[PDB]
Amino acid sequence: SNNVKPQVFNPDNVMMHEKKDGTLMNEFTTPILQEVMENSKIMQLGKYEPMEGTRAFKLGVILPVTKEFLNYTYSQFFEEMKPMIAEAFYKKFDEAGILNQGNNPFGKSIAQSIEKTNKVIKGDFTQDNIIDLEALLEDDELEANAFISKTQNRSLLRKIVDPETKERIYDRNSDSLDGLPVVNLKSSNLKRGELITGDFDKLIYGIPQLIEYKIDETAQLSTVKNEDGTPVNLFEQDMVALRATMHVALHIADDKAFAKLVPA
Amino acid sequence: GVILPVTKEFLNYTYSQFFEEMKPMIAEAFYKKFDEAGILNQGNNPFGKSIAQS
Amino acid sequence: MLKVNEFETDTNINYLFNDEANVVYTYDGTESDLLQNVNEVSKYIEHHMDYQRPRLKVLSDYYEGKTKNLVELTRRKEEYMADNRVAHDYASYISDFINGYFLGNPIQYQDDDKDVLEAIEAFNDLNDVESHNRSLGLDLSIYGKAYELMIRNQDDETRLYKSDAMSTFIIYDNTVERNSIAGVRYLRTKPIDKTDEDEVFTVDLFTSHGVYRYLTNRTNGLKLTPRENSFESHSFERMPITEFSNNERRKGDYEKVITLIDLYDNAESDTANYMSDLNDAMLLIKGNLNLDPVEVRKQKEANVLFLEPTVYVDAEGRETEGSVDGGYIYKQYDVQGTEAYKDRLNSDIHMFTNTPNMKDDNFSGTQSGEAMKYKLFGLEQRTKTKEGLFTKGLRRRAKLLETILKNTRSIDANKDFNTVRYVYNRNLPKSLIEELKAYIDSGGKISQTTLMSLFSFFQDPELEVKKIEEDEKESIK
Amino acid sequence: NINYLFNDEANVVYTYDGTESDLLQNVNEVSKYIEHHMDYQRPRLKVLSDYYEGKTKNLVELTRRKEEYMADNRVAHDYASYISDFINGYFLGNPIQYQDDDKDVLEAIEAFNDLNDVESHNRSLGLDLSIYGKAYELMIRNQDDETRLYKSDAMSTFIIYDNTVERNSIAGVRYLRTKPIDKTDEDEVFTVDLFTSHGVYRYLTNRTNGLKLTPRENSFESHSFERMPITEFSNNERRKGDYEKVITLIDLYDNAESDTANYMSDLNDAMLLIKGNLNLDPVEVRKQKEANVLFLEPTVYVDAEGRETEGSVDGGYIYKQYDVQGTEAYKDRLNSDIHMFTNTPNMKDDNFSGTQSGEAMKYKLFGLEQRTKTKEGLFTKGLRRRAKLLETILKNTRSIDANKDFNTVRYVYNRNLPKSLIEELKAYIDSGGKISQTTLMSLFSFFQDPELEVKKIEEDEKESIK
Amino acid sequence: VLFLEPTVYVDAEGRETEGSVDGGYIYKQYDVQGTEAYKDRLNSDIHMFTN
Repeated sequence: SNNVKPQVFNPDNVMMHEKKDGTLMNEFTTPILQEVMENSKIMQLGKYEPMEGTRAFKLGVILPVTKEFLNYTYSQFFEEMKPMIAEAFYKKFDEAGILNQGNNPFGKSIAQSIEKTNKVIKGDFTQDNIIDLEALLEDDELEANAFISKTQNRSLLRKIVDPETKERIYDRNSDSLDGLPVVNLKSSNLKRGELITGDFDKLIYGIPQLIEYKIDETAQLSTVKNEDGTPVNLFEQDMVALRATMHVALHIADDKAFAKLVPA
Repeated sequence: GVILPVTKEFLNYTYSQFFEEMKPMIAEAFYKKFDEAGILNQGNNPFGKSIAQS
Repeated sequence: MLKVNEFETDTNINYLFNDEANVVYTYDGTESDLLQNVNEVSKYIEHHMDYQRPRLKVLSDYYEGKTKNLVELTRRKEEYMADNRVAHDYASYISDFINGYFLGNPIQYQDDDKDVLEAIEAFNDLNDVESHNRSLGLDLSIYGKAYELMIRNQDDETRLYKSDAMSTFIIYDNTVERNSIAGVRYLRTKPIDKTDEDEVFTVDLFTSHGVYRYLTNRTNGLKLTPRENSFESHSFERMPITEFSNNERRKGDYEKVITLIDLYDNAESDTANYMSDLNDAMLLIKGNLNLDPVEVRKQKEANVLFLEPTVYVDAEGRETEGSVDGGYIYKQYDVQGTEAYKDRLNSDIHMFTNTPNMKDDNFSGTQSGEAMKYKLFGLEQRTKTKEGLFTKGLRRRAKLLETILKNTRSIDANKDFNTVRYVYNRNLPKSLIEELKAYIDSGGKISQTTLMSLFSFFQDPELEVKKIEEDEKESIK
Repeated sequence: NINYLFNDEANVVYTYDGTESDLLQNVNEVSKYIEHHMDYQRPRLKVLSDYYEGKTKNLVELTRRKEEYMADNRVAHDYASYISDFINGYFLGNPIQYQDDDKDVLEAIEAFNDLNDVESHNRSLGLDLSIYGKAYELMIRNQDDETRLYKSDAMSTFIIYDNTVERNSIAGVRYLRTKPIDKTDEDEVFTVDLFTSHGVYRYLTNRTNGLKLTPRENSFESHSFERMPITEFSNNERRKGDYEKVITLIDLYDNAESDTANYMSDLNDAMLLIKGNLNLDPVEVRKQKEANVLFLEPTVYVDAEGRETEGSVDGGYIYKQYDVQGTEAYKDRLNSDIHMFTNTPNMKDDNFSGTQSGEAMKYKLFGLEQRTKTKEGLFTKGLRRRAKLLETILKNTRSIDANKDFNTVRYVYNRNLPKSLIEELKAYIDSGGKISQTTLMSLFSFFQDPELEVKKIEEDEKESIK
Repeated sequence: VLFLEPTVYVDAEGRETEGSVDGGYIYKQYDVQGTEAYKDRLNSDIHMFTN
């Protein structure tokens, strides 16, 4: 529109060419990847299950962009944002399935399995506590397959050495503990001193609908209010939006297959 | 006219052909609406014309 | 009205140069890996509909002359003036010329083995291969690529049919060798009576061992459902569809000048608006005067125009005259600049397509062959590459034909078809008198009946021989 | 453009000081070269390719365009393609012929060429040479046990050479962004193949982890050659493309033409200007197209002391105009210079003599021939290596005697000039040439049956005996 | 049609007079003769001194 102050949106999720202070991102240099992509950990550890139809639940998001931004500031925005959305979905799914966090829709999670079976070790990281953690699984004829850890505790793992072989139990190059691979979770909910392990083949997942993307220049975003409170009309307000959706399903076949180590 | 709304989950996991199966039922409902308007002057006949009215 | 509910109340560049058009579909798995996971084919079909089919449709519309200027009524005016929208058909002129030059003259075949040569010639005659090749040449020029499908018919014959570029595509092996894995045809079925929503796309998937048939629709997400009697075996040993390319990039021959065609359409329709909407000339009459609108009708037939100026009388008795004036005025436009601009557009369209610029051309001597062969030098350079890619495709056609002949044991398994030599001739104009003189000089020979058959003044080329024998006989006496 | 085509880091020749073993043990260095290629050389090549496809700067630089109510009228002229196709066809439009003193070697070469359709392959290499300035070919012993030759794209292939003055090729690399056609990944994962003198090593990488090469499953695969299989061809010593040096002029011409198209779209061609204090009925103005007389009656002003005076009416057509002389002379200069610096015939300023195409062409293309002769030297230098590889694989498979030598082959080049079969027949049969009747007939297309005619002549020649 | 209606100025003593309206196209131009003769001379000399 002829508005010389930029449009304030509520919530402020719309991408804009002009900042609130009047700065204009003309000739704007494309951002660069300061971090690597975080793959889904339950899609890495767990067992895939061929599934037809839906239990499943639907993930989704919408990204609105001001077409000024899409023309002058960053033309390829939607092509470079697609994988970042996929990462957001993987993180939401991992956080729901593992930690029972983020308003998970399933009634199932590893955190709930552990809280039910009380398979928790109070203690600092020591070779004896690692062996006890593993024995909590082998007690029930199940053998540990991998470890889940907050990367910030490698400082603790390097301090553990086998007093028989007199060598590090943790291979800091392989990132494997006692010969088992350790995967790192970037989420803020798993605390520094916490470690999880289990036979992840007992954790089953399915994906009835792979991540689908649709770009639209016409819809109305009921959820995004103009400053006056009217809903955003993409066509009249010269705006564009990307919709992404996915269906994921999670199942835990045996909830005693998981154990957790936590600080005393 | 008429509009049928469908949830895309329904259109993927329940009834892949649903819109294909409705098209003859719509044509039937349209033809009946027309007949009852023109012949019997029923169903909010838009025309100021009909057999029953003549 | 909010455009979101204009559904409820009833009421170029971005296609041609999209980076997702002209992609080559590659797949990492084997044929088996794809065929067990047919959903992948659904992903490819959807990408083809959403990205490639629009480009091909635009290039087709330009061949048909449905240029942007005719359909873009969105910003036009018609409150009282005429529309004067225009289309110039350069696309058809270009493509027909360039294809006729390449394939207007039939491809000849040579081989060292007459058994193979006659099996080839038999298949060519059965399928009318000359016309078929011409229509591949035409799709090569319009779209940049063309497909041909070979099938063993129900009457037990090897038939060859062109497959439409807007509804056919092929999926290749991921390796540098790029074998084709599978090929897809998908037709929108439609009735004539309904304006149906559902295209109910019938999809046929070709593989190295057989054809699979399916039904789909767009709105369920192209979920492939096998059709009744889905599978049908074929006796070839490789995927029957073959693809040909116009060049390394599969670019069409006028795809790169469509913006210039648009500019020429716009300029000409602008001049046509200027002509339609302004008055050519008018008689301007100025000054305070009495004109009777009944008298103005004499304007076409009066000889003298008399303008008597109003006399203004001052309160103190002074007298003064108003300023009358009269003369013709006529509309004018910058002919120099607009004609020089339109000539530049025309010249550039012909330059970038190596097509002879008929407006700026003249001919000398009498040898039409050489003046053509010189002026078409730029066109020959491209056509020679096109000829290489075309032969590369014909070799696959022959590979398929030999395979079906061997599996039917209509020819010995000992034969090899890769020895065939494809000989190409351009459609340049020729001069039979000069060629006869050049062939009979230098030791050529011709039979009387053939020589007579070359000259059309002989009303009965054979009866003439008997009639000559009569003369040659009575000459003995 | 400029910042990518003329960057000092682009177009450089990679060198390595250590041996092949020194590299292969320290594979990370290959990672550094890959990164450098991506950050500097690839952009240049991508720009050259986009110009060959006609996606010139003017089409994609929408950043400073306007479209609030006027049309966009952006334009691209495709000079790059016209130039490259012309030059390449002139160089390799006519197949390279082969001569040798030993028929065993000659037929082994001809067998390999026919199997690989080398005619088309060579033409495609010539085209890559014209657009990118450099080209690569890969030779591999196939699974079906055949020697195959495939072109390798310039945007994904490079060679690391020995540091000595001889610059032997130490190792070649190929890398591709593998993707399905559905999802996308921020880990731009590249599959990387590293070719040594003894085998191919396969790895996986992504940009985000910093191109850490991780061996793929079944990483190594031996090959039976004895030197690195990839060969590089060069357009000239500098490896510069044909239109690379005139891209700036192509841009200037695009801009000039889109400027004129804006002037055409946005200004009204002509209008009837009417001045002075007057009453115009907007309903009556619509008769403007069909009225014959225009009558302007001026307003009369009355002074308080009784004076009277008339307003100044006026009327006449006005029409837009532009400097046709200066703009056409400028655009003609740009067009002329683009053709001059690329030795391509300037079709707009061209005249033809008599009828003999070939000699007039050899005059006008004299400048182009000088460059092509250098290209021909570098091309033969490449084909000799192709032959060296082929002889090595043939000997290791014992498909030919170890006694043979392939360096004796003579490569004969012909230009694609237009030729005149009637003049050549007359020149060959004069001066003592001989031709078999069937061949002579095969040259003239008025014979509908070139062989049946011989029988029909035998019949006539027989009855002439009686 | 472009219609320009001039402002009428009223004097305090009642006189009336009209403002001067005007309209027309203007176009840019440069010394084509002199610049093309100059660039042609440069080109000719570059070729002459290099035969």
